[PDB]
Amino acid sequence: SFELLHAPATVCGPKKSTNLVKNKCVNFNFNGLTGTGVLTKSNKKFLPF
Amino acid sequence: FSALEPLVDLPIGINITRFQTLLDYYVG
Repeated sequence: SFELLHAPATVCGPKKSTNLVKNKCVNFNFNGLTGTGVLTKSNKKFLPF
Repeated sequence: FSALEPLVDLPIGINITRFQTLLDYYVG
């Protein structure tokens, strides 16, 4: 017996991967954010959050 | 100035319309 109340589908299920690439034009999905472009390593300092 | 970094997100669904502490206690 499933159900979809007001709040989310939490229980939900598994999302998978693929491979990085880097230095090549690649279509793009990164945990939700989609795009297209060369993805080289950076030099930024994102806060751990 | 000191900003407040996130610490959780409890994905509950209760409707809160009151509150209280359980024992200095400044509240805004």
